[PDB]
Amino acid sequence: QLVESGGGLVQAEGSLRLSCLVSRSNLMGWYRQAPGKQREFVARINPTGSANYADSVRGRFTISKDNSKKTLYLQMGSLQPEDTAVYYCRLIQNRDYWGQGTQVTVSSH
Amino acid sequence: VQLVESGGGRLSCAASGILPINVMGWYRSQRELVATIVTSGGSTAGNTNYVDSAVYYCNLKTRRAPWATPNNYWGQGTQVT
Amino acid sequence: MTEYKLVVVGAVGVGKSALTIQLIQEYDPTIEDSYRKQVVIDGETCLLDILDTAGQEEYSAMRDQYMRTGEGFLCVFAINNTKSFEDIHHYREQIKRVKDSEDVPMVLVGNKCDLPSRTVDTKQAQDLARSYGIPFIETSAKTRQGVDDAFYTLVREIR
Amino acid sequence: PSADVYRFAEPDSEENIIFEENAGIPIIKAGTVIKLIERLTYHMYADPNFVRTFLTTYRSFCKPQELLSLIIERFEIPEPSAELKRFRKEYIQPVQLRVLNVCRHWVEHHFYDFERDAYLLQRMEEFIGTVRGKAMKKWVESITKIIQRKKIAITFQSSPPTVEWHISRPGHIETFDLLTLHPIEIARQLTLLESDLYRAVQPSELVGSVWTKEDKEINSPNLLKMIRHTTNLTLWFEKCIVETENLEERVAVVSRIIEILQVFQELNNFNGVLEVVSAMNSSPVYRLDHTFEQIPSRQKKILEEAHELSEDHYKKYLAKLRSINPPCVPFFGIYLTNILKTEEGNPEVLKRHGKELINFSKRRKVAEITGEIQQYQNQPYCLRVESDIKRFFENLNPMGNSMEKEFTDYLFNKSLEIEPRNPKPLPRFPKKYSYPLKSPGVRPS
Repeated sequence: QLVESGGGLVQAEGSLRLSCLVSRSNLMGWYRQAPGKQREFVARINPTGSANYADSVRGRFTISKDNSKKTLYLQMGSLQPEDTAVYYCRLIQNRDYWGQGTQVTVSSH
Repeated sequence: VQLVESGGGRLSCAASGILPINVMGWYRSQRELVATIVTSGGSTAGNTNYVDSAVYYCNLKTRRAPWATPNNYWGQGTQVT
Repeated sequence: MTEYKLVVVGAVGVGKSALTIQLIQEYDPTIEDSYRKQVVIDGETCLLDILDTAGQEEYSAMRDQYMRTGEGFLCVFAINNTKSFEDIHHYREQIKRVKDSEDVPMVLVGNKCDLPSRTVDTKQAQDLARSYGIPFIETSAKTRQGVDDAFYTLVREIR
Repeated sequence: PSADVYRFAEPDSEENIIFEENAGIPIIKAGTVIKLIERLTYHMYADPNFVRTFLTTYRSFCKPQELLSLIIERFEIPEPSAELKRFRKEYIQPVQLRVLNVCRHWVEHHFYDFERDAYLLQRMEEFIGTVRGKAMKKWVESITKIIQRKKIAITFQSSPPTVEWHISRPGHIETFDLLTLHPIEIARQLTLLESDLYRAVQPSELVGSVWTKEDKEINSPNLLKMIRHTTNLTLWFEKCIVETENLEERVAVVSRIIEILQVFQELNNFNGVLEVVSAMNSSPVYRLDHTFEQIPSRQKKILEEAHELSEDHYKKYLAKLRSINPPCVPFFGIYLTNILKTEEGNPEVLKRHGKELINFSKRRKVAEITGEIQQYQNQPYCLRVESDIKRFFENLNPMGNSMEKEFTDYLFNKSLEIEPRNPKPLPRFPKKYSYPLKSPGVRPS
């Protein structure tokens, strides 16, 4: 089993969308590592109820999964400079399956 | 327990003498920490703690549960230059 | 002398307490001698420390604590009880999580409480035991047949 | 009398009754059921411990309606004049007077036999009607009163201490949680209801291992209620730890739980002490090395103490309980295993000479464990009920609507996310508690 990612680089106020391919009582989310700083939680979906977001990103980001297609998205909207980080995909079922983490750097133009 | 060094002056210090949590180390004047690794436990599964990298000693903190007071055992000494 | 701490897990009413008594043996379970036994397995003499908790099954949250104290496990089921055979993999899953390993020493023990007729084919049990990569031993309380065999074999997997 | 028109006459013998060894009052090891009744109603002396033990444990070898029949057979003495006068002052009188003492003890300490069987109660009132003779027409005045009394289904000795409050204000049930109630008042209130759960367990629910078979719910209801209570707090403690995703807030929750433990150990609530030790031992909680790394060393000792109780087949625990002085809430789980092992490692019918006897030595041992459970059930606790908090803990449903697998698995996945394995490094997580995380401490006034 593996975990994947799809994103890139874009300017401020953007709308970058991220993907994961997972290839049941589980929990999955996103984490980002800003350079020189500690790894950070951004958001999760415990399928039990709904999803939680990090305080940095309350109303700008949104998580989801198309159970039909083994995929998981973080929608990034109203982006800023501060969210420049490698962005990891992560699924805890009975093991911590992490992901390599696509880069996302945002400029102001 | 008994830690018995070898090689002389890559040192070596496995031991024998049961505890599910263990931090063996190299404590190398006035001695201080030079090296510690963790073997079999919780989150600190294989973490590795160095000082900044001379009579070397071998360490072993022994503990049954993450909240139990340890039992540290030292070596004999392996000074070299 | 080496000492082996063994934990008997299983569903209620498969006779895990019956199995332990019959290894050690009026029985009084207060005394210390009621759960330690000096035995000689394969020439080597050792001391079996046996943890059996039958009756505390409803204390479900306590299972992780007890299981942790031991280094081998008899995973017992009853042969007239099919549910208990099905419930066996859950104990193996739980024992693994706690010891923190995928190769914890365990043997699968199928007990004959003679009460209704057998409803678990020894085929199934072996087939199950083959997958987990562990020994399978069928025991009888009312006959001591293969009680000494389950326990000694567990000590062998530990070794 | 005759050996045929009165069966309780067959002389003693090594196929009728065996006594124990070791000094002037006999102790039965085994005996046929008839012999066992005879000794329960012996002319020469009364045996209160036999009567107590027998009425507690007979149902496993003689059904309650059989017992009543024997007890009447024992009462209908037949007649064989000078050394038949002794046969009234010394025999029939003591026997008949010792049947009626049975009936009084029976109908008064084991009345559940008659709750569950109206006809058994019928026969008894019939039988005590036939009782005449102004010698007992006063025992029957005592039994029939008892019967009627039984058909009719705080007074603190000293001053309780003042009821500690910490963040949550009285009357604000909606803010009640682990970190906002006062740690001293949590342990007090839990201990309060945990003791009341413990005290509710009737020996009808233990004898016969009946909590381990198909009708445990009909027969062992207050024991199960008591076990399910301590299972829920252990799980709540666990859910409170691993659902605190932030490392600093978690060390605050673990800290506050160890503090509760502390007051628990002060109150001699070994049940609640073990709720916490089990929590701390579960495979989600135990693996969080980073979180224990920051516990005040004085606290690590407090927990180390409690966990060592459990170690070595509960040796240190067993010691401490026999030393502490009530009030006290013991850990029930040990008596559960001792009662099963005892009933399953001793034969039901010791056989001798070719006939079965009833192993009453095995029954006596079970009775002793039951008795020991009761000695800790009589002294209550000098603490005041805070009914708002009692309702809060009464309602704890940490498992939600989840089955136990789903939830146990969830609790483990949660510990995985908040402290990952060696390679992947420790992420940092938002705070969820909005109040301050400083323990009010565990001292009163």
